[PDB]
Amino acid sequence: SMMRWNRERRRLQIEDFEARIALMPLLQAEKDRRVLQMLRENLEEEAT
Amino acid sequence: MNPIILIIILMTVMLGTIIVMISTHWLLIWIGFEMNMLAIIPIMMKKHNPRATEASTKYFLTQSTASMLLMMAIIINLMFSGQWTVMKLFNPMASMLMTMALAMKLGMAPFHFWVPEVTQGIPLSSGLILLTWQKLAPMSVLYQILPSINLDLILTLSILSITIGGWGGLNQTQLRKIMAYSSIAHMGWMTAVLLYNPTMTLLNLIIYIIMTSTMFTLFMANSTTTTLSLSHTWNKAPIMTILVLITLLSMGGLPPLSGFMPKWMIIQEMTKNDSIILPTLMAITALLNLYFYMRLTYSTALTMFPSTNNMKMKWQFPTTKRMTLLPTMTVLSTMLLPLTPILSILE
Amino acid sequence: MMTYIVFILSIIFVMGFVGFSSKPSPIYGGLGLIVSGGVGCGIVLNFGGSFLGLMVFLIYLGGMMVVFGYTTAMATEQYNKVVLGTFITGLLMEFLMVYYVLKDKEVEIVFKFNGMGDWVIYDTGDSGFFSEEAMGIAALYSYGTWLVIVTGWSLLIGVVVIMEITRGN
Amino acid sequence: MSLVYMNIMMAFTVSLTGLLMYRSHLMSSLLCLEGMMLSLFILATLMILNSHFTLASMMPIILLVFAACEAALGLSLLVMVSNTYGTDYVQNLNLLQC
Amino acid sequence: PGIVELPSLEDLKVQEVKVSSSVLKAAAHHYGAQCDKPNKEFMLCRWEEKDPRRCLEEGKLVNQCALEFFRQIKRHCAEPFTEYWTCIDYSGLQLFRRCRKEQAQFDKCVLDKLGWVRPDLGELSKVTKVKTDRPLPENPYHSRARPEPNPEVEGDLKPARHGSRLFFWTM
Amino acid sequence: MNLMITLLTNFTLATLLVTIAFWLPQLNVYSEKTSPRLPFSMKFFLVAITFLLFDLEIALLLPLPWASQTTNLNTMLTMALLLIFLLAVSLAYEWTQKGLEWTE
Amino acid sequence: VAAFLKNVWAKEPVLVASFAIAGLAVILPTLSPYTKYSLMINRATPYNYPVPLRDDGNMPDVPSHPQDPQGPSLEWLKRL
Amino acid sequence: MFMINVLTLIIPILLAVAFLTLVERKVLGYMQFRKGPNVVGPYGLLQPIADAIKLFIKEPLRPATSSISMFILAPILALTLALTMWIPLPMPYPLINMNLGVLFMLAMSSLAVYSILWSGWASNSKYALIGALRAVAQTISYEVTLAIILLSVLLMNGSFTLSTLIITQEQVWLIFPAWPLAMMWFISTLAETNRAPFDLTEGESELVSGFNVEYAAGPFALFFMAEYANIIMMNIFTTTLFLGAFHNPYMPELYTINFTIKSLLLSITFLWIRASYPRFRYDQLMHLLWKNFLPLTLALCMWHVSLPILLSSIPPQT
Ligand SMILES: CCCCCCCCCCCCCCCCCC(=O)OC[C@H](COP(=O)([O-])OC[C@H](O)COP(=O)([O-])OC[C@H](COC(=O)CCCCCCCCCCCCCCCCC)OC(=O)CCCCCCCCCCCCCCCCC)OC(=O)CCCCCCCCCCCCCCCCC
Ligand SMILES: CCCCCCCCCCCCCCCCCC(=O)OC[C@H](COP(=O)([O-])OCC[N+](C)(C)C)OC(=O)CCCCCCCCCCCCCCCCC
Ligand SMILES: CCCCCCCCCCCCCCCCCC(=O)OC[C@H](COP(=O)(O)OCCN)OC(=O)CCCCCCCCCCCCCCCCC
Ligand SMILES: CCCCCCCCCCCCCCCCCC(=O)OC[C@H](COP(=O)(O)OCCN)OC(=O)CCCCCCCCCCCCCCCCC
Ligand SMILES: CCCCCCCCCCCCCCCCCC(=O)OC[C@H](COP(=O)(O)OCCN)OC(=O)CCCCCCCCCCCCCCCCC
Ligand SMILES: CCCCCCCCCCCCCCCCCC(=O)OC[C@H](COP(=O)(O)OCCN)OC(=O)CCCCCCCCCCCCCCCCC
Repeated sequence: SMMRWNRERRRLQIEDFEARIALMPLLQAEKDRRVLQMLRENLEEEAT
Repeated sequence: MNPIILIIILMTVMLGTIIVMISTHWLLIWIGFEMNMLAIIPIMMKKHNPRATEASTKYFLTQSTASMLLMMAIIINLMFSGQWTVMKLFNPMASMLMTMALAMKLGMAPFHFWVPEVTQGIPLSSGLILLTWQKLAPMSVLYQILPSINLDLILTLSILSITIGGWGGLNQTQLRKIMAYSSIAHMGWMTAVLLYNPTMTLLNLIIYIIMTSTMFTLFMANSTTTTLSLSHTWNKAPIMTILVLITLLSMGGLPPLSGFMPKWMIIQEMTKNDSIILPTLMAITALLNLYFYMRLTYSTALTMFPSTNNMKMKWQFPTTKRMTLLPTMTVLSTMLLPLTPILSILE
Repeated sequence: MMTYIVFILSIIFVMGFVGFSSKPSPIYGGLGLIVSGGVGCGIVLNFGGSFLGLMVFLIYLGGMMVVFGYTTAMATEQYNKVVLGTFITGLLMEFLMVYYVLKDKEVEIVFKFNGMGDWVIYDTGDSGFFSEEAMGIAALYSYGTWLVIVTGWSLLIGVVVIMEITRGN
Repeated sequence: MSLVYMNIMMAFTVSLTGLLMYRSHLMSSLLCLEGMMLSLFILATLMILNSHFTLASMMPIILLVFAACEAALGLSLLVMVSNTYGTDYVQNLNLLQC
Repeated sequence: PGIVELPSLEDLKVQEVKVSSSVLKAAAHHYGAQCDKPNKEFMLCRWEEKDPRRCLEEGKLVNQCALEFFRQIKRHCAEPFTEYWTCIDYSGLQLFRRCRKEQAQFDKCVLDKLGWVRPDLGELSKVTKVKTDRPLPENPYHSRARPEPNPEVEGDLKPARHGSRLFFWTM
Repeated sequence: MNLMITLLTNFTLATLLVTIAFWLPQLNVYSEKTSPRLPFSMKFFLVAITFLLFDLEIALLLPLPWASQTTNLNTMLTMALLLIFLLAVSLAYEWTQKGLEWTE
Repeated sequence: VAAFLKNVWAKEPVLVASFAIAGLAVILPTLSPYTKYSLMINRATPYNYPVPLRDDGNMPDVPSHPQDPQGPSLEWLKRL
Repeated sequence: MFMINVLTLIIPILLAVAFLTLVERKVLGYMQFRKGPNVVGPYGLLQPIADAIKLFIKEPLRPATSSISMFILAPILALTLALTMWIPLPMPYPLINMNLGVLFMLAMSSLAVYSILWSGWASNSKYALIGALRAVAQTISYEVTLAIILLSVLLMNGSFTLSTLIITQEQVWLIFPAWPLAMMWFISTLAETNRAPFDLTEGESELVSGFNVEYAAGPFALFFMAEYANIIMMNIFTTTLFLGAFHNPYMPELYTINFTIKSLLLSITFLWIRASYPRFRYDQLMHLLWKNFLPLTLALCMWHVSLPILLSSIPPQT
């Protein structure tokens, strides 16, 4: 029973990780624009 | 002790030393020192009397403090270098702490205050292991970290070790304390030449281990722990007085013997680097070592002290001790000065 | 105040070390080292070392300091000036260091030290569906093969050594 | 550098100067030795977590295991000293002056 | 040292995908099936340039293709998708395994009205190849010139001239 | 944060219970009552040290449920069985050399 | 060996079950046909990102899309 | 709102500890062919209240203590650890959902021996200290098999997360793949809480529980209610660990009813073990640990390491 169910849990883990992988380009694009937004804000307030 | 357990524990001592000698990671260096101390503690408590428990406790406290200062030096190295390679240290504070930790592990002065107590508290075989084999791993680490060793620190430790190991042995009548203060003076000689030429450091360490192994093996084969018990050796085995004579004359640094080889090569490599005052003061300070060596030769070989009557019974029995490599070590400790350019094999 | 939480726990850590290191008795010294181990565990937990902090509680405080209090109970007897004086000495040295590195945002005892909260030096990214600390500890079995060999050999030898030196013969 | 490293190193030096200045008890000496180990543990852990140096996450565990086995060795030495002299006092360990 | 060069706040303006994480996780398999090419252009540019300032146009193309994806869902299958991400959204771990009938309805309506096929177990973790027009970064670490090495040893090994030359030892 | 709030609440409730249980029975004024080294065992210390060393071996064993996820499974299984075997060998040496005696 | 085994099973059955369970745990994964699949499943679990390749022109085995035929497959894991 | 949740954890813990004394005295009554309390309340329901009010107005006994500070801190630590063992328990949702709840509970239970040790220090009698050291050696002995059985079971779980252990047991109770671990777990948790047949402090085989001995001891109610919080907690932890119930994520009350019924049956099983057997001698439970449980625990630990590898049933990390 634990054999069948842990194999099912591994297949479900792979499905979760593929959802994460399919979302990682969008999250990486948003993260890049996020950090460049915050650095540009810090740069302008450092200039003033 | 079980002989199986004895062999496994000595292999673990040797294993900790080898792990220090081969590993490229600082954690494994620290692991090797931990394994070495953890395995040598039963060798010191082989006979189970309060002097061995006191000696093992003092040895534990000193080597534990040095191991923790070693790990602090390693941690400051991981701060200021982000890595773990056993090479030069990337901070003078880590270099100072590691040089202090290795000075405590070697028992160099002014961290020398455990070596005669611990050497007196333990048997002659465990004292042999402590004064020969336990010098190998910290000198290997000092051999590897020498691009970052502070010169003034290591030479202060060196000359202070030579001077205190000279004056310490002049007051002694116990043989193990004489060998321990001899150890302190010779470790000063080894670390004085380290930043100049560490091949001569390895030469001094090898000649020292040969001569100290010869003296501890003669002291085991005669079962003598004091000066005055060594004085009865002429009436028991007169060849042993000859061998301790030539080995003590060797360890004093007299030519044509091989104990002159290391100090002559050390003076030879320190004058090249424009240091004249320091090898001259080191050479003059080693005359104290020669003085208490000649005291022991006077008490053993050159005169005949009074014996007792019960020695006549011991005339009727041979030595059934395994005097292992004693003729080989006696020949190598005395007649090796014509083979002085053999030192290049340690380059 | 709350951005300085690791710093405040580290001040409690140094105060606990001045507490037990001034050595009132091995019982109260054990208590001070227990409280110090707990707050230093909290310091480790506030960087994301959850497994390593639970290793502090489970192994350090859980086994080793329990064995220290156990052995103290077999070696001390149940029923000063120097302890309290050295306590307030270390406390004043620590608070003068706190006051300098807070009013100046800079100090140099042996190294130069920042005076801001140590939140500043963190990473701004994620680790995905794992802990990096957990995976690095999990690699003791696939990458730390030699490390496991020497650690297990030292522990087996340690069992042998304790049975030798406590035997008395 | 960072502010917490000052306190962890100062904790190491406080437990050092505690360990380097004995009062009476060998147990308090061993407590100072393991406080030195505790400060080393925290300092190594903060470096390794701060650096995201993944493989050295197993380093403080190996430090903890080796030094707690060392502590067990020291407690057994203290136990043999206490069975010899009745107490664990470091002024009873003075036979090796002569 | 030099001044860091940052893009202006006008260059960081894009129409964001202002949905929740359960909305994304519910749509993630069809998003990985359909929005493949700008996403992999962006991740190739992101692992090759090693700089998020050289990847802003590919980030905008990702952020635009994702919006086209959700608009194309919204025109055909808004209600099965809404029921499905609500069921995904209830769970604290956001389990796929608690939501198989709403997934079946969403996949049925998506396959019928849009022709999209959900990826199988193993496909969205494949390593794919990307055809780009941007050049390969020739020095992405901005490394300077390496130091010239020490000379190697060369030649035949002759005996030592007059031996060891240690003070009087003639060999 | 919520963990710290919960720890403070548990510590506060415990200290409140202890303070009540010491000061509430001091309300009733009672009749003031006016009438009127330990032996060492080696086995007690040895069971504690045996605990400490096997607990360090357990500290080595604790990352196993994360260690099974590796791609180097043959090395991982070898070192896992090797640590449990060294724990068993420590137990066997503790057995056969009379270490587990009279606290067996 | 049959007298010793029955004798140790009569006197110390806890140790016999101990050594039997330990010996099965040692020699059994080298004899099991599913020990291959443990390695196969652990190397197929996608923790990191599948960082794509620059299409130079000659990579016939690498797919261009996740749903393409070529590439590594997990049909053995769906079926087993 | 969170403090409401903390209080609705910790106050029903104290009420359940109060009525566990009633359930103990009743169930031990009927097993001993008599009744338990039925006079003080209707069916005995006022017996915990009357007994608590009696214990809180009773005089501090006779003597004084060796150390005031540890005499205060040992019940504080005992009650604090007994209350913090409940916060990661997934029933179906833990109060503090942490990734390492198992290791948290193992560490906080390892910290519980300091209360016994400090109450042995704080007593003036040198014989009560010996009894405390025997109890500390017992508890640290059985913590070894707690740790290794817990590790062997978590090799089928995938993580130290307690909430994942509900997901692990969705197809079968985990007592089916691990019943020898489950029975050695149950007996080792029995020997953890100083519970009969392992209660050597509260019984004989004890150098100090011997009628008209010295030793100022703490207020008995605090250590007693810490001990019963630990008993209910270790039975709930065994229920989560081996007999995990059905969880509908839309109806959490089904899981709460189911784990509550199983935890009550398992605590009554503690009550039914203490009313069925004589006590171990001290070296007999040292024998039971070191020569009986620990070899099987190491063998089954090797088995549960190598078994998901040979069956291709390695659980996921997440
Ligand atoms: C067809 C295939 C076969 C063809 C075969 C052709 C040959 C046929 C003959 C075969 C036998 C050859 C034997 C060796 C050749 C002669 C080597 C020689 O004399 O070198 C002169 C060597 C340098 O003089 P040279 O005029 O420049 O060279 C003449 C040749 O061209 C020397 O030639 P080189 O330039 O090549 O010399 C190389 C170099 C040249 O030397 C140097 O570059 C200068 C450094 C020499 C060492 C300085 C060390 C200073 C500190 C130690 C002081 C030791 C004090 C003396 C001993 C005290 C008691 C042990 O020598 C060394 O590095 C070796 C070190 C010294 C060992 C000499 C050989 C001894 C073998 C027999 C040992 C028996 C025990 C003797 C006493 C032990 C000590 C020698 O002088 C010395 O070393 C002074 C001492 C005398 C050496 C021993 C004489 C050999 C015969 C001894 C028989 C009597 C034994 C009495 C009983 C035992 C003692 C109580
Ligand atoms: C989680 C819910 C509850 C779980 C179940 C627990 C409920 C039942 C509780 C009953 C009351 C117990 C009260 C305390 C009892 C303490 C005493 C006691 O039992 O001591 C244990 C006794 C101790 O032994 P002993 O003292 O009885 O016997 C004498 C021992 N010598 C010889 C050393 C002197 O037995 C054990 O230690 C057994 C532990 C568990 C065994 C697990 C068996 C696994 C079998 C696997 C297969 C084996 C076949 C061979 C290999 C095949 C391979 C394919
Ligand atoms: C860069 C360097 C790298 C490394 C290079 C090599 C370094 C070598 C360092 C050698 C250190 C040797 C330390 C002593 C040996 C260790 C084991 C031991 O203790 O053996 C002695 C043994 C014990 O027997 P036991 O019964 O316990 O003793 C009481 C007496 N009945 O038996 C006895 O007590 C019997 C008495 C005789 C014992 C003689 C042992 C001599 C061993 C050393 C030989 C010389 C060293 C090798 C050659 C030089 C190498 C540089
Ligand atoms: C190969 C796989 C890996 C194996 C290593 C891993 C082992 C895991 C289990 C850990 C066990 C730890 C403790 C081991 C101690 C062994 C020594 C021992 O117990 O000897 C004493 C015992 C007699 O007991 P006694 O001393 O009298 O106890 C007091 C009560 N009478 O003496 C005996 O009872 C005899 C003990 C030896 C014979 C046991 C035979 C068991 C056979 C089972 C089937 C084969 C399994 C494969 C392994 C090979 C076994 C030969
Ligand atoms: C989560 C669930 C937790 C549950 C906890 C409680 C479990 C037990 C529940 C209660 C069971 C019934 C209790 C009945 C107690 C006795 C009541 C009574 O009538 O007592 C008689 C006594 C004297 O009355 P008298 O006026 O003399 O009558 C002579 C008649 N001619 O009259 C008196 O003494 C005065 C009246 C006293 C009434 C006491 C009632 C019980 C109080 C218990 C405290 C907790 C209350 C619940 C809190 C949690 C729920 C909100
Ligand atoms: C005698 C003195 C008085 C005695 C009575 C009172 C003290 C004893 C009882 C209290 C013991 C406290 C133990 C608290 C820490 C336990 C470990 C821990 O934090 O685990 C929970 C969790 C780890 O899980 P994870 O999910 O990985 O992390 C969250 C990230 N998602 O990690 C987290 O959630 C991290 C949360 C932030 C960090 C919390 C730090 C707590 C405060 C510092 C320590 C306080 C205790 C100090 C004293 C200990 C005992 C001497």
